[PDB]
Amino acid sequence: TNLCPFDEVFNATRFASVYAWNRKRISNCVADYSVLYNLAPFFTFKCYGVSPTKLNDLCFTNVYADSFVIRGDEVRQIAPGQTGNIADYNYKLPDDFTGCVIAWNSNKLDSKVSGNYNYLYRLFRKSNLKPFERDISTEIYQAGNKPCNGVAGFNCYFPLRSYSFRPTYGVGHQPYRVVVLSFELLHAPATVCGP
Amino acid sequence: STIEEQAKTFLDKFNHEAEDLFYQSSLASWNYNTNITEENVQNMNNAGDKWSAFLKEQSTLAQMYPLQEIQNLTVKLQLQALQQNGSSVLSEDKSKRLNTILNTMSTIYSTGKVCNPDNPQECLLLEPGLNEIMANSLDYNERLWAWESWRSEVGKQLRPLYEEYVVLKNEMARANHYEDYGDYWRGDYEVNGVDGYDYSRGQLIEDVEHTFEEIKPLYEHLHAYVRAKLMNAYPSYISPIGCLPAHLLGDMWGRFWTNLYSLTVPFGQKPNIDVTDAMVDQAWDAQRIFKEAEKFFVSVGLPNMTQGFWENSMLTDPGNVQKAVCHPTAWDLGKGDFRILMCTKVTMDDFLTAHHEMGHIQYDMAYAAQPFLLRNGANEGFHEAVGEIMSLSAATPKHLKSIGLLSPDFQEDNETEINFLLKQALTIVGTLPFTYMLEKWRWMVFKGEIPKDQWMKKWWEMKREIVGVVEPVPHDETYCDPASLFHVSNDYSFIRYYTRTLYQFQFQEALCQAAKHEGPLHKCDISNSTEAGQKLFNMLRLGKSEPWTLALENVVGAKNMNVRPLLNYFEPLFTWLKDQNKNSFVGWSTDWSPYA
Ligand SMILES: *[C@@H]1O[C@H](CO)[C@@H](O[C@@H]2O[C@H](CO)[C@@H](O)[C@H](O)[C@H]2NC(C)=O)[C@H](O)[C@H]1NC(C)=O
Ligand SMILES: *[C@@H]1O[C@H](CO)[C@@H](O)[C@H](O)[C@H]1NC(C)=O
Ligand SMILES: *[C@@H]1O[C@H](CO)[C@@H](O)[C@H](O)[C@H]1NC(C)=O
Ligand SMILES: *[C@@H]1O[C@H](CO)[C@@H](O)[C@H](O)[C@H]1NC(C)=O
Ligand SMILES: *[C@@H]1O[C@H](CO)[C@@H](O)[C@H](O)[C@H]1NC(C)=O
Ligand SMILES: *[C@@H]1O[C@H](CO)[C@@H](O)[C@H](O)[C@H]1NC(C)=O
Ligand SMILES: *[C@@H]1O[C@H](CO)[C@@H](O)[C@H](O)[C@H]1NC(C)=O
Ligand SMILES: [Zn+2]
Repeated sequence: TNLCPFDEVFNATRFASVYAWNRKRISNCVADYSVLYNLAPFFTFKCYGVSPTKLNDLCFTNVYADSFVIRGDEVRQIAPGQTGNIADYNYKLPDDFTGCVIAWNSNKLDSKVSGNYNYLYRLFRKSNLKPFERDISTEIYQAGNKPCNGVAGFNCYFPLRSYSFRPTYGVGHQPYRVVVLSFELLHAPATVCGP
Repeated sequence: STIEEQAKTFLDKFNHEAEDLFYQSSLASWNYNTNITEENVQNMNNAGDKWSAFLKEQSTLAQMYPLQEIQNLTVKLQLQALQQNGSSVLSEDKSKRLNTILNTMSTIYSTGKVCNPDNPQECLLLEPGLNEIMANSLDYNERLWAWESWRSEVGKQLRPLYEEYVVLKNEMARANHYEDYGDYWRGDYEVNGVDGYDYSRGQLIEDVEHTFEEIKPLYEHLHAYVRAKLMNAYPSYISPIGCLPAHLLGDMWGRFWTNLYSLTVPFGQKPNIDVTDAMVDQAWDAQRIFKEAEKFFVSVGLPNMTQGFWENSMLTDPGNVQKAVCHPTAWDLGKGDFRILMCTKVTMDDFLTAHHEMGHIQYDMAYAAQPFLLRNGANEGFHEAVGEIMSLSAATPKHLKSIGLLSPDFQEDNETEINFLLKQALTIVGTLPFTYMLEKWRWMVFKGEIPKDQWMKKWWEMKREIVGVVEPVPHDETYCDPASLFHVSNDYSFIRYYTRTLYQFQFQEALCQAAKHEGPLHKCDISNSTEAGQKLFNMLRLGKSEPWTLALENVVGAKNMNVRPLLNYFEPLFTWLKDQNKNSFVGWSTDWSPYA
């Protein structure tokens, strides 16, 4: 009975930014997806490709858990074939994605009266993101025709901005924690299902 | 990259930063208004200064994008709203001079003390001292004394300040590519760049005068009736063909005529509909009233209210140590934060005020998805009109009986409808000639058609020909009678009170048309009419993105302000006034004066 920790993923004391989402590899496991309903009314639990209805009895080579925090309005953008700031510049899912997406509200933890500026996101970029790609570069975006020279100014903006969460915000502006589980089947012994 | 992409990127940045800063400023202002402490004062001042500095810096930065090369008519609207060079065009000396002048105007108006003769200690302010005197006291001498004292003590100090204000505002208007300050004020309704919906700044004057020409007969018949009733009340002070005296109009300036209702009721033996005792019997409280309002708004298909609205808004007076301004307002702090500040009492007036601010909140929630610079009403009249139509609909006897407030054994008889229509006309119809006269006089003053030394010389011919009011005491150039009003002394436009009146009646007839109402329009109700709710929401969701002509056509099918619904609203009242005044002279004379 080797149970690898989804507790270090779902119950982490702190999550990551959407532009710097955390990826974790999980293998050699007894994967128990049956007991995951231990969160405060978790609004979103949607699986694509694999049926959520007790289809946990299938053996996978590896699992990836990707964790980040967004606001309530962009939770719809974590899905195949979606367009937006998060879907294009921060975190992109493939059109043929197979896996699950779990999103739950986090107002009681991530919100502060004076504002929570820790969480950031990317607002400007030259081109969209390839599926499952990450960008961390902080080079300032160039909108005009003159060189930026690494200094903010006219038509030269810092690509990263902050959410600045507060407890008095609306439901659509409140923080939401998102975990994406991605399943692979490869040419390998595929030793991650678990009874 | 073209200029349009640069403008789009800059607007995205401005939307983000302005949203954050505006939310902070609004939250600080709300904390001050709900809790009057000096620390809250300093926090509000700091937040306002930061927001103003950010807005000025962003306007200066956006000035570098010329308007001509931006298509799509949406980025152009935001750039126009952002540039707004304003008073900063003139020299800093003139800017600080105008700031000081307006500050002195506000200080003089707010701290105006009127002291009774023979005792320079029993001095009174506008509120609640002289307001109660001019709204409740029926004594001729006291009202005349208050009228003369206010027009003599306050206006004379403001006269040179008003002249300098007018001159420098004309300078700003000429510096901002406008004909005059009146043109700058009228520029709100201007629409450009859309075929079939263009509106010109000069068209507003033509529309207003055209509508007032059609309104005139009903107001004239009402004036004759009020003159007859005042004669029955004051036989020794009104001429058979002369105009009504200024200080017998129910309030300080004659803007509203509601205070004469107790004097001008035709059938005093039939009490009006007052359900305050009914709410007392069922022990209704403020939260119950707001739940009823939310139920009414849901019945037409409009959505719920956010939980933050119930958690954060202060619906009752806190009393004790916590002091706050009890002026009922609706606050849209941004980022999904909507609140209502109201000192609710158990009174039908507060019952209607709840619906009024609930409609304001619904309108604010409608366009929350628009960009930051496009979250307003299509013009300055739609917002309050949408607020007013819900209050009009909620006050009908049918709705009161539907919620159990009125006993089912209440049968309507035409005496009650006549009284209700007269009460409504004493407020709505009475203020239209005053609004038109004041706006036309200010437009002429700013335009320069009215010479300086003949300001007041002109001011009193319109009062006799437009609103039919004659002064009790002649006033020379020393007095400044107009500045005694709050709006002109604080430099606010006054035409928004006219168009709104002609909007709230165009909506209702359309809305009642969706509910298939049968019978008189004044007994309509839009409850349980989800079709009407969708029809109204289709316009509420637009915001400032589309021209106001298109928004108006979306609901009523017309691109221009129309007055036919307003006259259709008062048709039985019009017939009753015609029947009553068939045996009385119709019109007035501009030569008679109470002072001879
Ligand atoms: C709007 O619709 C509601 C619900 O359809 C009406 O409320 C009911 O009205 C009937 C009419 O006699 C009562 O018998 C019920 O007790 C009411 N409450 C219910 C069904 O929960 C309401 O009267 C309607 N209002 C208007 C103006 O049509
Ligand atoms: C997180 O911890 C709670 C108790 O602290 C537990 O009930 C829950 O199962 C944990 N989450 C997961 C995903 O196991
Ligand atoms: C109002 O302000 C006072 C002093 O600043 C404070 O003690 C009190 O808690 C405030 N009331 C609320 C409801 O915050
Ligand atoms: C105008 O710009 C908006 C983006 O702000 C875009 O969604 C819309 O399609 C544009 N309209 C036209 C006609 O290009
Ligand atoms: C004020 O701003 C307008 C609009 O950008 C511009 O046309 C005008 O030249 C400016 N005036 C000054 C004095 O900067
Ligand atoms: C919210 O509105 C829906 C209809 O849009 C209604 O069914 C529901 O009861 C409302 N919520 C509450 C708490 O009444
Ligand atoms: C009300 O209707 C009755 C019935 O025709 C009529 O006799 C009476 O004059 C009406 N009252 C008014 C004020 O018109
Ligand atoms: Zn209002």
